[PDB]
Amino acid sequence: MTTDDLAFDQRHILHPFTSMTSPLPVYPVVSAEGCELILSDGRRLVDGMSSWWAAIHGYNHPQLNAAMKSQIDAMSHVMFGGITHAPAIELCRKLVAMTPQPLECVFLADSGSVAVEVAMKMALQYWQAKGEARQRFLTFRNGYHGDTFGAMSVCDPDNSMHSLWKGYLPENLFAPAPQSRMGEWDERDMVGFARLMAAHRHEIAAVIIEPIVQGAGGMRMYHPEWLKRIRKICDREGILLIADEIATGFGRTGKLFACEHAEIAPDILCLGKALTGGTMTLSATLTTREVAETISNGEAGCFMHGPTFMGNPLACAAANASLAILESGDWQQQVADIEVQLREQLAPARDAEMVADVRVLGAIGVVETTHPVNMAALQKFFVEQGVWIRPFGKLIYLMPPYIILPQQLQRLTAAVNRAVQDETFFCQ
Amino acid sequence: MTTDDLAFDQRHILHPFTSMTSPLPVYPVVSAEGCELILSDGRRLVDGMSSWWAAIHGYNHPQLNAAMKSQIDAMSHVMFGGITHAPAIELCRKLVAMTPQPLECVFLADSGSVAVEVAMKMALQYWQAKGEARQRFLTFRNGYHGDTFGAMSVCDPDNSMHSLWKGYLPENLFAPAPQSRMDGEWDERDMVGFARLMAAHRHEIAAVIIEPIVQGAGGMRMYHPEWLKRIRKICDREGILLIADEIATGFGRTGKLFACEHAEIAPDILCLGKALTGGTMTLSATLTTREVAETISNGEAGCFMHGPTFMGNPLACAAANASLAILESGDWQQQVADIEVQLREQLAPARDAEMVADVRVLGAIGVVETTHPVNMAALQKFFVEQGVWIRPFGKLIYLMPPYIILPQQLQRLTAAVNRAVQDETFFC
Ligand code: NA
Ligand code: NA
Repeated sequence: MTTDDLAFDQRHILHPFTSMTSPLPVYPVVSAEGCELILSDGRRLVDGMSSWWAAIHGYNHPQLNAAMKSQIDAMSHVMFGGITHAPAIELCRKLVAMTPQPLECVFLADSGSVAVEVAMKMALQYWQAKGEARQRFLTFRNGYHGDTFGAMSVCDPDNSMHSLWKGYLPENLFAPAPQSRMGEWDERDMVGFARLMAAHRHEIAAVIIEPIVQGAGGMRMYHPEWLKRIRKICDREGILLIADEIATGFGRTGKLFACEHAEIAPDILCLGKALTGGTMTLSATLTTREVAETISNGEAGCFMHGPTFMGNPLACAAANASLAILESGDWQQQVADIEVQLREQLAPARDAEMVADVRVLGAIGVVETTHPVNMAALQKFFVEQGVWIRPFGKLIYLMPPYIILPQQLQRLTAAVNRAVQDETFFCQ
Repeated sequence: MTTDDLAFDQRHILHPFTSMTSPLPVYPVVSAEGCELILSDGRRLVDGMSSWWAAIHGYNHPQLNAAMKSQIDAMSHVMFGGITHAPAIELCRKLVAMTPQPLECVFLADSGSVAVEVAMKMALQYWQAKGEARQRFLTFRNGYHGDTFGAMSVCDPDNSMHSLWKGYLPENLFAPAPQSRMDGEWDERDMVGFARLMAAHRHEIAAVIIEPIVQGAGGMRMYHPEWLKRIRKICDREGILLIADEIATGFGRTGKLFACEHAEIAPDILCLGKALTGGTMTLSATLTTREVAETISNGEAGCFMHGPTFMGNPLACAAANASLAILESGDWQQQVADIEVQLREQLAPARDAEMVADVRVLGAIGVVETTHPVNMAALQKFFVEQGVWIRPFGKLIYLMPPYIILPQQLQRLTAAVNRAVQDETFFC
């Protein structure tokens, strides 16, 4: 990559949630291997982010690579309308088997946001078929479910800046963010959620939440008793429960799916990110026979959705290989050890002036700061320390690949602790 | 693939817009090469569909394969937050250069529907930044723009069954479907409906969104280019943004590189997908102007508020680059022109068949509209038996073959279509 390549990127290529008028520096990556990213200048960075949850097995994984190349040799893509193929069948077999018993019907899609849209549409079509006027969703404040319009309608109105779209987005119900920490249960935490359910139980199509960990909305970690109760309340009212595990799925919190922390099963489950081992985009929405059949027996005679690249053989083959790595069970002890090391190594941030809170769960470590980070200065600092850590707002957090070496994880935690010692890298 | 595999697929795997209770047969594909799909059982089928537009270069293309394998060796994926890479830069360079001059800022995404959502959000954020209360979209009937909530809100209300979501979807403006034909003559009576809507709703319209020249999923309609000229001028005069959805028409399918070229106009926002990667895997792009991109970044949010996890996916970008490189030869023009002449000549006899209502051809798109709905299971079996993969829908039996299709292969397709419509056997 030439300097001119970088200049073109700056003036012509949009990046996630960042200004085109006041763009901040981006770092050119040429390749990646193991748990490291390699910059154009040759510098190697220990990846602390897993490219946002997904790369649970790191980069250039020989098994993932071989499975992808082998599927390319057969066919990278063929349409799924009137056609099926081995990669999709193998993936759906695994997904059905590894999730709770009732979840046995799979709708594959391309991205997390679309998977949520699918889940929401399932809930709406389900009630339409039953002849019930139910079009509201009940969710938690500080939640995040994606950027398409349906998903946006259940995201935190504040974090997701709903004022920008006031009048376009449907108005859903937002219960207070769960207070009880992943800590002791306080029954008073339920008063808000209960109030909403009482006033709106008749019109709620589904409850949608991120189980245990609220990611993009604040990297919050709450008590599993919340899920147990929500499941009981939904059962009681006949309301569908949608669990968005696009971030928590596939071992990240210490259990295969975060719903396990409460031994609960949702009616609808959304999966993405780590599904393919972070090699390429793919998502899945699973639901029950009751939901799937009810929908097909309604007026449309089917579930009204079908993306062009649905069931993409290549992505399915990548996901199959990624799931096969997890089948060994090694991730269990890898995450447990990462959790101990995160707890042990981030503890000192509790003595730092710029820190508001420290919390760890599984292979997730979060240092919340008192002031917003200076994105440009702090990103450069991390790069200079030989690590790739991507902060945002008042959060400096780590979600490393499960295969990360202890000395690599240590470089990450040391960098985090050094960043929070004084006001140098803060505000802007 | 065993019969047990096929049973599992039927019981547990949803497919595009089809029942989970009364599913029709799906054919197992094991591989694909050139212009052929290879069924598990060994039968080879000439592909007439390009897996829904996308596979313009066919299957197992050497250049696409090589580019994909090479990228896997470097990195299949890395996050785009704070990072850039060669595949993304090379792809965006190509997209900026090949599209009209004003289109110089690129937002990469995962799927066509997401690209449309991005375009819609760009329009909404644009006006919000300018302090204008514009939230409505003006579109045309028989339009199709994707399956997510925003996209659905601009799809034809009859075809997409908007009654399922009445009360959830925002209510947009729908001008009559364009009547003047691409083969035929311009009738100024065509404009009254659109003019009436614009005059009455000008001040609240954020953007006009249309599929240029060909309305795909909404009826495989082919309308006169004067429409686009007129719309562009009206938008220019009223200060309204024009979104061209070229997710199906892009990259040469209608005889020109982009269908907008037929009217020699450029939109403010351009959506691309399907054939972008040569139909190897999912990827999309939304291009806009500097005026739009900068205005949004100068507003409240300080940026365009979108950023999918797999944004800029290196692997998909490498595939798209290889696909565009093939198109750079200019060869597609002659290929598409030849396909067009053969389609016109060989579908012509179908105009005399009792079961045919209309025959229309444009570029590498050949359509035979019938008087009655086709019998999906029976007609699909017929086509497979003739050694062709043609996927009909409703009253439409259409062809959109890979540009590399041989004349003999194309003849098998047209022969099969003509035979399918000579009597009512495969109808109702
Ligand atoms: Na299951
Ligand atoms: Na351009």
